[PDB]
Amino acid sequence: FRAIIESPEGAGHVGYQYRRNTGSTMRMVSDVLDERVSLWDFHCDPSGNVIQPGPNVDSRQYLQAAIDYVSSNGGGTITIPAGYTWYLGSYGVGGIAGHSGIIQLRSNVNLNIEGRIHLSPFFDLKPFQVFVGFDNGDPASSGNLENCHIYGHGVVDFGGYEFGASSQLRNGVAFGRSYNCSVTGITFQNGDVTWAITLGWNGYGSNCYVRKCRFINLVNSSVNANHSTVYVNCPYSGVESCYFSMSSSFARNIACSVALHQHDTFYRGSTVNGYCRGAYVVMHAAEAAGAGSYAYNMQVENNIAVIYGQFVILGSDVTATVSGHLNDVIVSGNIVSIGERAAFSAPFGAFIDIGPDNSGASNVQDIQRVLVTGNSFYAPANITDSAAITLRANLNGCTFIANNFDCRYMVYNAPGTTSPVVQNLVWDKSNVIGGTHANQRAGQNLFDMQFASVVNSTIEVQLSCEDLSMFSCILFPASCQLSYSKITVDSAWTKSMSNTAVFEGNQQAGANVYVSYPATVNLTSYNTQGAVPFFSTDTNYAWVTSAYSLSINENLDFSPPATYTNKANGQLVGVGYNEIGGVRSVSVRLMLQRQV
Amino acid sequence: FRAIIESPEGAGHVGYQYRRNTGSTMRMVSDVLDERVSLWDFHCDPSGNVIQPGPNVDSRQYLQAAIDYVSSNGGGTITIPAGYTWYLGSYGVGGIAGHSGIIQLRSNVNLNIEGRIHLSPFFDLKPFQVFVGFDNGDPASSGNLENCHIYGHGVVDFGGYEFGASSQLRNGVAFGRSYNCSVTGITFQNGDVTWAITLGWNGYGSNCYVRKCRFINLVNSSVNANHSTVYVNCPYSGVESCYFSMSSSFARNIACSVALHQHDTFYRGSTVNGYCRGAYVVMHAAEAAGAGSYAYNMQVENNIAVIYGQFVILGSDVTATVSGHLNDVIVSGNIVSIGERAAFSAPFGAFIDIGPDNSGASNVQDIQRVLVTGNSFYAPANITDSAAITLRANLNGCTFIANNFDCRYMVYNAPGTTSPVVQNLVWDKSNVIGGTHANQRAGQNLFDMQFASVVNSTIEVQLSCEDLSMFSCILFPASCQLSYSKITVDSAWTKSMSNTAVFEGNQQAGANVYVSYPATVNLTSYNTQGAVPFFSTDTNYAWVTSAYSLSINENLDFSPPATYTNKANGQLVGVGYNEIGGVRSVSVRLMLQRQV
Amino acid sequence: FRAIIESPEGAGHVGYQYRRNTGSTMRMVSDVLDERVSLWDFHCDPSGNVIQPGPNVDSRQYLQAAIDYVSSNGGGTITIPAGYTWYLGSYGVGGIAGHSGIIQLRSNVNLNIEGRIHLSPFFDLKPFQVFVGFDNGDPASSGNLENCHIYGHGVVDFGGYEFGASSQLRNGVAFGRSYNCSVTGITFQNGDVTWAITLGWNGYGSNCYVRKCRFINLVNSSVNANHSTVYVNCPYSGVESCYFSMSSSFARNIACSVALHQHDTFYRGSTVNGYCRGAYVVMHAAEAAGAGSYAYNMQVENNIAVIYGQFVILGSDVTATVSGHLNDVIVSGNIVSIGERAAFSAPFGAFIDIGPDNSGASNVQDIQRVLVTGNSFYAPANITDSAAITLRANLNGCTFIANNFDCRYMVYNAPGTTSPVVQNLVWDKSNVIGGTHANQRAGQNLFDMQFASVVNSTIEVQLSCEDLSMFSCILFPASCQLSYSKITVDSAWTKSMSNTAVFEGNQQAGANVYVSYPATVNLTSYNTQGAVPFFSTDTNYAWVTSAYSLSINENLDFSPPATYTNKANGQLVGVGYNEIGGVRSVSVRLMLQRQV
Ligand SMILES: CC(=O)N[C@@H]1[C@@H](O[C@H]2O[C@H](CO)[C@H](O[C@H]3O[C@H](CO[C@@H]4O[C@@H](C)[C@H](O)[C@@H](O)[C@H]4O)[C@@H](O)[C@H](O)[C@H]3O)[C@H](O[C@@H]3O[C@H](CO)[C@@H](O)[C@H](O)[C@H]3NC(C)=O)[C@H]2O)[C@H](O)[C@@H](CO[C@H]2O[C@H](CO)[C@@H](O)[C@H](O)[C@H]2O)O[C@@H]1O
Ligand SMILES: CC(=O)N[C@@H]1[C@@H](O[C@H]2O[C@H](CO)[C@H](O[C@H]3O[C@H](CO[C@@H]4O[C@@H](C)[C@H](O)[C@@H](O)[C@H]4O)[C@@H](O)[C@H](O)[C@H]3O)[C@H](O[C@@H]3O[C@H](CO)[C@@H](O)[C@H](O)[C@H]3NC(C)=O)[C@H]2O)[C@H](O)[C@@H](CO[C@H]2O[C@H](CO)[C@@H](O)[C@H](O)[C@H]2O)O[C@@H]1O
Ligand SMILES: CC(=O)N[C@@H]1[C@@H](O[C@H]2O[C@H](CO)[C@H](O[C@H]3O[C@H](CO[C@@H]4O[C@@H](C)[C@H](O)[C@@H](O)[C@H]4O)[C@@H](O)[C@H](O)[C@H]3O)[C@H](O[C@@H]3O[C@H](CO)[C@@H](O)[C@H](O)[C@H]3NC(C)=O)[C@H]2O)[C@H](O)[C@@H](CO[C@H]2O[C@H](CO)[C@@H](O)[C@H](O)[C@H]2O)O[C@@H]1O
Ligand code: NA
Ligand code: NA
Ligand code: NA
Ligand code: NA
Ligand code: NA
Ligand code: NA
Ligand code: NA
Ligand code: NA
Ligand code: NA
Repeated sequence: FRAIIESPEGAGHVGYQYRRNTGSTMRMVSDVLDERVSLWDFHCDPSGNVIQPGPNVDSRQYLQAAIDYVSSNGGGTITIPAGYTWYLGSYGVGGIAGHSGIIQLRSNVNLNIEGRIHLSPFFDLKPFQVFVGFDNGDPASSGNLENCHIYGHGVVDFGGYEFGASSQLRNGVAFGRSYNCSVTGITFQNGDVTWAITLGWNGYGSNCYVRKCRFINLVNSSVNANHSTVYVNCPYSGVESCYFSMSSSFARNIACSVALHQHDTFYRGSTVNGYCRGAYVVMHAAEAAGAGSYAYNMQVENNIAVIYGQFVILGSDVTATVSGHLNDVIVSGNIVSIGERAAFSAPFGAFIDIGPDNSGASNVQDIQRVLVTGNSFYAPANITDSAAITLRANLNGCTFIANNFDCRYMVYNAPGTTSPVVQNLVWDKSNVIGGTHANQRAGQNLFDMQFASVVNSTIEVQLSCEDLSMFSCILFPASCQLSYSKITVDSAWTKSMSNTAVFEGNQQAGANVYVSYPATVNLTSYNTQGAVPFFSTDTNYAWVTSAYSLSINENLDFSPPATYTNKANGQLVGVGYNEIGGVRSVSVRLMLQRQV
Repeated sequence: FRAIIESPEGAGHVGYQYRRNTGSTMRMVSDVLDERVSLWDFHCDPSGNVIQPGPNVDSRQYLQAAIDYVSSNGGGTITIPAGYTWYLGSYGVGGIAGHSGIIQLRSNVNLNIEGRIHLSPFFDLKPFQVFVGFDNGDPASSGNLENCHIYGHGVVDFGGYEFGASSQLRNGVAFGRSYNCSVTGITFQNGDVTWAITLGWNGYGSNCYVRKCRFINLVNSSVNANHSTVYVNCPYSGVESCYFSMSSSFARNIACSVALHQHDTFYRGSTVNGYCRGAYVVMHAAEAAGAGSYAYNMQVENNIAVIYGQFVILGSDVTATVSGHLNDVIVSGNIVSIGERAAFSAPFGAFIDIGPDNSGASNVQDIQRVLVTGNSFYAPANITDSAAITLRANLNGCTFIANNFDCRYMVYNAPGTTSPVVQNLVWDKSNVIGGTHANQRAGQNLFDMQFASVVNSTIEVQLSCEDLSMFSCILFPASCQLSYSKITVDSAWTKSMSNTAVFEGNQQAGANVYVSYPATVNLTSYNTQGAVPFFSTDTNYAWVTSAYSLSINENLDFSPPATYTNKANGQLVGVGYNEIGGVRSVSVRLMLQRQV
Repeated sequence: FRAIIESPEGAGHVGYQYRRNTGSTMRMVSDVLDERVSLWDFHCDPSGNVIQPGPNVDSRQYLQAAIDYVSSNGGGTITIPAGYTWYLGSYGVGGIAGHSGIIQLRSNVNLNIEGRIHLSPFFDLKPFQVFVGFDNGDPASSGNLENCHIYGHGVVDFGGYEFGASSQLRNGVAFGRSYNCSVTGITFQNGDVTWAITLGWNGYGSNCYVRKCRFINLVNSSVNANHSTVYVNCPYSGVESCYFSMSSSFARNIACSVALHQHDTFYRGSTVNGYCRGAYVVMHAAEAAGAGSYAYNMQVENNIAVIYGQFVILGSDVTATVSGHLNDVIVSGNIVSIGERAAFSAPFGAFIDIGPDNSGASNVQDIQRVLVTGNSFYAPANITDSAAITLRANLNGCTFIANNFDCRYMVYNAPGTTSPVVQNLVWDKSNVIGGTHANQRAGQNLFDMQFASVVNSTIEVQLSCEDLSMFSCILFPASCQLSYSKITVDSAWTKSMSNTAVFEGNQQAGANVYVSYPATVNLTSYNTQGAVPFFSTDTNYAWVTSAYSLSINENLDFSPPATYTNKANGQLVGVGYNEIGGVRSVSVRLMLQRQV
């Protein structure tokens, strides 16, 4: 009996009944201890003696044994104990080897990480993916991972090691073909990695989430090719209430916080500092196998960001046999700013970017039905390369309502570069244009419409302070066709502007172009006393349907017309009044109108 | 001693002190084991031998015994262990029998559901409510449930069974008269039920929440009368970050995700697919006992939905002695679409519905102070039955600002049906009207104002692309009174429209009606050389306060007036200019204005 | 052996191996029990006998011993057991004595509070801070607190005791110089305290959060000087999904729910009832040591509130050597109302308040780049003291877009009081002005511009119903300079108003002032048959650039001009038409325009 009690079966001979309740099960101590499980239950030598974790101990085989066994019982939760640092020091074997995997995750087996998990220097200058849910080196032949949750107050520490080569990949958690999986509460820190977490595989997966996690200093070298902290590659999945911070210069050029790459995905309530980019919202044709060729129901809401490049990047692209499409997107409630930096020292600053594909093509995209509403954007006055939207690829629709944009440009694309075909671009009058860049805009157009064509578009410009440095409020080059569109410039703060709207190809004359903007016009009257016509000197107003005075009349003896219409020769004409006769000659500020 | 150790009191004789700390309590093993409790502690036969759960074992009495005992100690948390499926196979007894209850919940007794709970076929074709917090068959005589939380990674599975009769009710969790209760993390799946979760009873309760839950395939038959996944029937309560999915055809006609039925309630950050409806926002007079007759502070925000009927349904109604009122509502940040379906194949598609009461009455409602802002809505081009608002019952106010609506109608009600009395309907110019249904609108009015009367309303129509198929942008039948209102149609994309605004009863002439819209007008001048009047042929403009040209003047020898006013006979008149004399006759596009 | 087994080392001699797995560690029962720890492990007398908690037992020394020991092992989580009330009855010692501290928190030592913690009457009429993370009486010489989380379903109860003197301070949790600390799930209730929770110290700290907590009845006496439930005094920190309720009259005058006092902080998704105020958003120069002199990236979103004073209060101030600045703020998606109360019975009601510093100074502030969008506000019709913004101190910018404000005033400041210098105030036309206070506004200006000066501002007034009781829609006193601004009053619902816009100093004549508003004007014509001038009687229109008719013409024999311009003497002039000659005399409603 003494022998049995001191044996490993001893707890199995000591009886227990809950709180001495005579209606409760007559159990043994071992039964109650078996209700939980920790790493300590597997972290032992071949004789069963516990092994203490530390920098000179590789915990990997023990944690895999724990996961393997619990999986064999239908699942449960393994605790990684608090107050210890558990090091990993070798690669895993089998199906995760193809993924440079360390630990293989299994279905229904959760990890409650309370302590620290820390990579040993075996991993310096090597690729690695710490937790992998694929069960095959080829993801197309992998089984699924289901019902796998990682959570707790603990930490995954990537050891600070730099990438050995740019072509290497590194990851924290790759759930794989993942269904009902999640990461909650965990701090990922101190590395040079490609991603911290990836959800799904090429549309396969569902109901995967990252919640209340922290991501700190996960890019550190010039070798790192590219970084996105969370890649969402399955539908009905998202990121909420997370914290992302980088301190490295390289992060300001390469790093993005989130990628939303399948339908019904979201990014909410998070804070970002030190990153190049906020979120990619993309349908890659090459990723369309699991959930279709459309990314729709995409939501970026209520985030706080300090970035160096672009906040939201929209895109879609094609392969030889698949075409990707992006539609039904909402971007709302975000507060974003470009951090302090020299002009042109990072990727062009933007709130929205319509980005060309990975080969630079601008003619592959199918992006439409996007709503950008209720956001703030700010860039410091020196940052020339800052825009509400950089529209660099073909666009089939994007709607802006009730935003506050305070940056160098409202709409921009570089001349000479891409020539996007633009449809259904809507810039409502409720967008407020800030004044930070007033006086900085010599030679520049606030809306610089450097496109192949614009159709079914609305641009309602409203200033809220003067900026007499800008060349124009909106400019269309002669190469940009314009049709079935509405372009207006409100008069407030424009009285002293040389140019307000500029149509280099006289595109405002098109049959279905609706415009209005201020202009200075010289007029001369006939000499008749009484009601008397006034006519413009210049003859470039054949497109004008009506015009009206924006100027006071300093004269007593006459008044020019309050309103005007045109004539076939392109003059403006209206009826004023000569109290006394005489030829009159005046220069008036007019609101020019066409079909509005 | 050997006997005592092997007895159920054995753990009570084995000493323990935490980590060998000499300052810690000298306890016994049983004391430490007593700090937790699981189903295994009650899942035993009359001799105390543990019983293994399975399809042929009814776990119900054991789980009730666990809850009853823990309740007797002031509460705690019972674990339902992972790696096992616990079946329920009989009805509960006592106060929950009136509710077809299975398990009775008790105050301060939480359930950590890590495994699976699964209904046995005893329940096929029968009513049931799995967890019930009432303690009496009559809810009015029930005590309260307080401080009861259900949480974990586990599952409640309803066994797939169909309803036996439409009059039956089925539920997952009915908290009852519930205060500080919640469901977090749980998957509810595989059933034909009326609700998954209900919070509160007729306004009694507070601080009840459903967070991070999943609801999958909970309608499956033509017998199911009606389904709402979560019914919120107490104040200061809500639903956040949940996932709702249905696959059944019947769900597209009957199922709603949430009901917000008391004040200070919310529905946020959730994803919905396959449902008829998103949320009811309602004050039923019949439910007003616990928290008053007003539903106020109602919040529907930041959700993602694919539905087949209506996204938000507003209503209030009366009983013989109580009148319900709905006010102070916000609907914001939602991205919603009607899924692919034939026209008229499901309940009329809508973003907002003002719905008649359960007996079809449209004259009982008191709905006001509602803000609908910053939302997107889309319906495919074939879905005739799609509207930004179906306004089908009396409305005392609703405000639309900065939404993007892309569907067949903006405002609709069916003619010949209800004749709502409308007050304080505000449709701000910042609402963007999409183009998906361009060319589909033969015979139809984009704003079809099929009401008894409209007062204190604003409709500012702005198109963003052409749709020459529509009969009009806005139409008032002669039966609809219109007063103290503002109705405008912006000219952009309207030059080729036959009709823009239509007032079948000439209602735009009312003393306090403020309007503007485009119209084509034929004019003829006098023959005088010089300043010369032009007059409309037609005499239906006695209501016009001013008009101005929307057309160019192709003539050299004359120009028509830029602006016009009227005369008592209903002609328009203005002063143009004949360079050379002659009677002139022109057809001009004008902006007609009344008091604006 | 019997002796060893019954000794406190007995569990250390009973062997265990997990689930009889021969690959698992050969452990002892004590090893597995040592994986968790509770208060019971320290709640014992000097002989090691457990002590039962209760009203006559002071648990403080035992809980401190638990925290101290766990800290010595690198941390972990202590459970405060369910089903017991643990009383605290004495002050702590050492570094927390300076803070009237009870329990000292330590790094990596979490508290899972499942039971109740309750203050004994030793604390009646005394100061106290229940949990303190400082380790020194002087916060400047304190070390940090890191990785400390308090969570669970339990309760902190402040015993109901009133403050003994107004100068006393009371707190629930002061994390101190706190990094990665949080409170989740806890109910704080039944007290008279200054704060429930404070995060950070004068900018020192990071990543501190309060989530899913309840705060109930935490002010109860006239002695309580001031209350803010959560004070956020470190960056990258915030409050989400919490519930705040007060019932005391004194709370309606003194209590605020949240203070956001450092950069990158947030307040989201919460419900508030019974409070004076919703949130302070402030940069105090005196708090700028840890994170700089700027509060930026401040977010108040998606909250529900019933308050008695002001929802959001903006401010910044200076010390002898530091100047505080507030910028980049977003207030969005909130639904707020002033509760039922007499006019002037609580602090002036407001959605936004621009508040003077604690000494009443209005000339110290630097507040700019604020966006207020997509909110609802309501105040009952009797509450004279209700405003969308009380602008009481110097303002460098604030933007309003697409809100719904339903209260007495839109913009207000009291005359004779402060004279703020105002820049970059933007009130977009998409703001909807409700009608609740129609007929209540005798003697009052809806926008009462009681400022020293206004520059670079926009006010676009749009009514949605009539209120002929108001003196004016917008009024500038002669003492208020106005320049480089845009002020418009839409005509809808204004035909019967005596005054629309009022410029007591004729400020609308300034060179860069852009205005438009309705006015009644008397005109007289010359007697000439045919085209004939009409001139205003009055000569106060030298500022007018154009005007147009808002009235119909009831005459057959003539028509007045549709449009007008001015003359140097300040008359208006335009060209009408006399079919028959005669001097005409008419009174017309005109839209007066200046540079628009
Ligand atoms: C870091 C990042 O995510 N960057 C975005 C771009 O992603 C693209 O480049 C990445 C570079 O790291 C990835 O490619 C790399 O990894 C591939 C996947 O690894 C293989 O498969 C894994 C399952 C195994 O575990 C690995 O062992 C390995 O076998 C690899 O095939 C590539 O060769 C390599 O360079 C990224 O790849 C995706 O990764 C996710 C996450 O792991 C995975 O779920 C997907 O299966 C995988 N996709 C593909 C197609 O392989 C790859 O997509 C991203 O393209 C870009 C988007 O913006 C651009 O394109 C837009 C749309 O046209 C346009 O609007 C915009 O302007 C463009 O800039 O954004 C980041 O740069
Ligand atoms: C499924 C659903 O919720 N549908 C909404 C309508 O709800 C109404 O019908 C339901 C049909 O299932 C419920 O009625 C049924 O259940 C009743 C309650 O069961 C009793 O009481 C429970 C406490 C016991 O546990 C049970 O054992 C039983 O005794 C029953 O009395 C009815 O006879 C039965 O048909 C639903 O009832 C409510 O249920 C909640 C949740 O359990 C409960 O808290 C309430 O006490 C109970 N209320 C009442 C009054 O009994 C009942 O409300 C809903 O009416 C509709 C709203 O839209 C319509 O009305 C709007 C306002 O006028 C109008 O704008 C809109 O256009 C209309 O369509 O929405 C769903 O259909
Ligand atoms: C209750 C509250 O928070 N009210 C807001 C005002 O806060 C200011 O008054 C408070 C009154 O309770 C605090 O001052 C009191 O407490 C001080 C701190 O206690 C000391 O330090 C602690 C660390 C120790 O633990 C204590 O033992 C003690 O030694 C004390 O020095 C003061 O003497 C005392 O009256 C509040 O103080 C802050 O408290 C936080 C939280 O604990 C702490 O982190 C900070 O270090 C501490 N700050 C300072 C400067 O001491 C003090 O700030 C608040 O000022 C007001 C803001 O609105 C006004 O000002 C705006 C900007 O100009 C203006 O826009 C607006 O119109 C104004 O009304 O809001 C609440 O009233
Ligand atoms: Na690979
Ligand atoms: Na859109
Ligand atoms: Na072109
Ligand atoms: Na019943
Ligand atoms: Na409203
Ligand atoms: Na009628
Ligand atoms: Na102190
Ligand atoms: Na702003
Ligand atoms: Na002044």
